[PDB]
Amino acid sequence: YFQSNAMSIEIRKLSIEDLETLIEVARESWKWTYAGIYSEEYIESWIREKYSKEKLLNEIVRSQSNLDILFLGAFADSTLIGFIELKIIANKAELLRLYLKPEYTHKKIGKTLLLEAEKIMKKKGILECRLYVHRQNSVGFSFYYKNGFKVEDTDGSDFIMEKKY
Repeated sequence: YFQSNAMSIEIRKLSIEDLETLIEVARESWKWTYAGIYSEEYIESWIREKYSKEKLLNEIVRSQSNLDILFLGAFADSTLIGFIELKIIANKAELLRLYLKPEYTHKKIGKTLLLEAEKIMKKKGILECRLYVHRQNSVGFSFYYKNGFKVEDTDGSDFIMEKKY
């Protein structure tokens, strides 16, 4: 059935009360996206600047205010286990990050997050979504093509991938 020791798995917008759990979960979304690339030293540092309380708060508020960010969390019985964050400029979107904790890495949850993210974007009118994926990240790359994105270019170390609606 699920193996995630929880009677419900759900997706909703992050609220300002999710802040501290989100910081922990964002900090790992990063050590995994780059565990095979940056040094221990550099990783421990870069998280400070990007996942500060103020920047994550800025992003949750902006998502909550229906402005330039969409920030959904995936929760197992009240526990945050993943998220997806997108920037919305005009009618385009950029998928900035998508993450599930290893213990809950079932492609149906990641797909649920991405799926609810598109339902919200249809209604807002976003017609196009881009994303960046490091070349070694084969799990992401695979997940992405299976859900509709194609390679548009390379940015040195990353595939720029795209999907129109």
